[PDB]
Parts: sequence; C-alpha cells; structure tokens
Amino acid sequence: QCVNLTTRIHVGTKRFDNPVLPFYFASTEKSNIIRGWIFGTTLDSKTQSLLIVNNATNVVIKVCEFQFCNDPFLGVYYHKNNKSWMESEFRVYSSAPFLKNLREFITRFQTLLALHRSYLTPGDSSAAYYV
Amino acid sequence: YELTQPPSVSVSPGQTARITCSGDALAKHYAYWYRQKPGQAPVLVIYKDSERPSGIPERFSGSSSGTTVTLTISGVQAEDEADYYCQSADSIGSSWVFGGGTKLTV
Amino acid sequence: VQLVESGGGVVQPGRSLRLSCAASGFTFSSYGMHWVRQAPGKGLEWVTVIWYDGSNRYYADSVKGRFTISRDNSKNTLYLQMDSLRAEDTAVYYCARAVAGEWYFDYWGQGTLVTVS
Ligand SMILES: *[C@@H]1O[C@H](CO[C@@H]2O[C@@H](C)[C@@H](O)[C@@H](O)[C@@H]2O)[C@@H](O[C@@H]2O[C@H](CO)[C@@H](O[C@H]3O[C@H](CO)[C@@H](O)[C@H](O)[C@@H]3O)[C@H](O)[C@H]2NC(C)=O)[C@H](O)[C@H]1NC(C)=O
Ligand SMILES: *[C@@H]1O[C@H](CO)[C@@H](O)[C@H](O)[C@H]1NC(C)=O
Ligand SMILES: *[C@@H]1O[C@H](CO)[C@@H](O)[C@H](O)[C@H]1NC(C)=O
Repeated sequence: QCVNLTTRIHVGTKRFDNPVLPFYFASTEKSNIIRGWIFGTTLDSKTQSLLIVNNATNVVIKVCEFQFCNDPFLGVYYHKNNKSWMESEFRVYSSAPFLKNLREFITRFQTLLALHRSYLTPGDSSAAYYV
Repeated sequence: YELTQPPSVSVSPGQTARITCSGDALAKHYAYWYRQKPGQAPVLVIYKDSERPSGIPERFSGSSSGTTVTLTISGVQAEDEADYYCQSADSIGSSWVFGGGTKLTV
Repeated sequence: VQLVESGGGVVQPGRSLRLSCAASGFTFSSYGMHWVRQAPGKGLEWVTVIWYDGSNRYYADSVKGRFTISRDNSKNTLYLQMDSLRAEDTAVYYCARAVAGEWYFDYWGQGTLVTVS
C-alpha cells in the first residue's frame, strides 16, 4: 500500500516535501538516506517507468508499468538487538550497489529516500540533496 | 508480528512475578506493557522494554533478550492482581498488536 | 486529558453503528487516535488508527473494508463508523490517544459496549 506523507524529510513538528521534478543529482550524507530514483512521465500504470533502487547487497533496476505512490519511500528501522539500521518493507508502488561523503550523479523524476519508522507514527511530531 | 504470552501466572504475595512475552518482532522493536483491572481501561506500566511512567512505582521493571521480553513485578501485592498485556507495532507503522494477556493471580 | 466514548448500543448483524469519542484537555489536532476493542472474557484487540490530520488510516484485517475511521479536528471529535456488523464484533470499544513520538497508547477513554445479536 501507499502512505500519505506530503504536508501543507524534516522534523519536533513533522514536515515532508519530496516533490516530483522535471527532467545533475547529488547528495551529501553519512546516513545512506538516498536509496534510488523514479524516472518516467505519468508515473502511473498507464506508461512504462524506470525504477532504480539500491540496498545493502545489490542494486535493482526495472522498467514496468508501475503504479507509484505519491510519496514513495523505503522503510527502515533500528534493530533493537543488532543495534543497526535495517530495511523493513518497500512503499514505492502499489503495483507493477552504488549507494560527509558527497555522492554525485522520461519527463519527470522523483527521489527515493530511506524513511525511519519513527516518522511513521500517527502523531504530528517525532535528508538533503541537490538537483 | 504475533505476540505470545502465557494465559496466567501464579505468585504468592511478597514474591516476584515474571510475565513473559515472545515473538520475532520483539527482537526488532520495543515492547510495551499494560495493566488492566476489571471495569477499567488498560494502564501503561512499562515502555521501551524497561522504562516506567511517573505514575508507576519502582516495583515494576522490565528486561529483554532475543525474541523474549519480561515484565518483572517485585513485592507483589493484592493490588497487582490484574491482566497484563504485551504490545508492539510493525516495522511500517500500519498495524498494532497485543498479546493474549496474562492473568496474574496473587 | 479526557476521552469520552458514546454511541454504543445493541444492533442486529448486518446493521451499522456509529461511535464517537469526544476529546478535551489537549491539542486534539496534534495527536493520532486509536480504537481498541475487548470482547468480554478476551484480551485487547487493536482495531484502527487515524493520523493527526486524517491523512492516513489503517485497519486490522478483521475489520478491513467494513469499518471507517474519521475525525473532525474542529469539534475535537473522533468517529468510528462500523458497517455490516457481525456477532464477532461484540466488544467494549475504547478510544485511545497515541503517544507523541512513540508507538504506545498513553491515554485511554472509559470504553463503550457494542453488542451485535
Ligand atoms: C492516502 O490518501 C488517499 C487519497 O485520499 C484523498 O486525497 C487526500 C489528498 C485527502 O484529500 C483525503 O481526504 C482524500 O480522501 C487515500 O485513498 C482514498 O481513500 C478514500 C476512503 O478513505 C476513498 O474514498 C472513496 O472510495 C471509498 C471506497 O474505496 C468510498 O467508500 C468513499 O465513499 C469514496 O467514494 C478515495 O477514493 C481514495 N482515493 C484514492 C486515490 O484512492 C488512501 O487511503 C490514503 N492512505 C492511507 C493509508 O490512508
Ligand atoms: C537487494 O535486492 C536484490 C534484488 O531484488 C535482492 O535479491 C537482495 O536480497 C536485496 N538485498 C537486501 C539486503 O534486501
Ligand atoms: C544479528 O547479528 C547476528 C550475528 O552476526 C546475525 O546472525 C543475525 O542475522 C543479525 N540479525 C539480523 C536481523 O540481521
């Protein structure tokens, strides 16, 4: 399923604005927040779109008639016993490895960020790049 | 994401009761414990496995290991004869889960 | 912080019933809300959550597609619309406030009994 995040990753009032941009990309971080990108036109099931996603062991690239979420993301959590951040589930689409350190790299595209589950609490309280 | 805990614990007054709860999710996320007395809404006793609310006395403590979490109640009194529940949430925040509930008999 | 449930009653299977939880003593619009139900002699079962601004809502599988959760932040009131009720839905329904910044429930109402028969 999809989660509605856009408000009318920043927090301790929650704010979210991860807009779809017209179609270089760069990001400086130590937290490995940027995980991938969506490239396409309508960004829905009507046309084919390109999905690029990186994870801990590999990178997957697919072209499909994806039905994307308005606020697509990859969920992560801090594993209580192992004391490290781990992936949970993808919330990028409903239907269908190269990521302080600066990382420098179809009519529209959107950036996929790793979102801490602590942000997915139901309350109003509880990640930067260039294009 | 299921939570399993024993249907009951029998403890004599003055002894220490240890109410356990297990499940794979509990190795990933924090557990929360509630105490419910008949006719009343559940009251939070422990959060983040081992922390107390300001309204909860030092007799209540918690610990965890692997997939199991434990609520430890020392100096058990008659007033502690209540149904205790373990609670958690999934990794995406879309679902909340309670265990069956343990009836603590003093 | 006070939460007051109302709208409970006795209905036949297949009928609908609407519950309401009035909130006071806090900034209702900043907190998410939950419904939790407890059948007599049974433990606590989580039913549904709605986010502070109503942007997201989730349901337990057992009530998915039948229950609808909504809120009016201008009336400080939480609503639960239960359609196509079944005998298995007999329970005391509590409203509870989500703790800000965490995954537990801090404040609870008194609960209202709903019987389906
Ligand atoms: C994420 O948001 C989706 C869209 O919500 C709508 O747009 C938001 C910006 C905001 O304005 C919100 O208030 C709007 O509802 C949610 O999907 C929507 O869910 C509605 C039901 O809650 C649904 O409605 C119609 O359809 C249902 C049956 O499915 C009828 O019972 C109802 O009477 C209406 O006819 C609406 O169509 C649906 N919209 C879309 C595009 O699917 C989505 O659930 C939400 N995500 C979560 C987790 O809550
Ligand atoms: C990364 O993605 C690949 C391809 O889908 C998958 O086989 C692999 O298990 C994933 N790794 C992790 C840690 O999820
Ligand atoms: C936690 O660490 C142990 C030991 O390295 C490992 O076997 C286990 O798979 C890790 N847990 C997870 C979820 O990766």
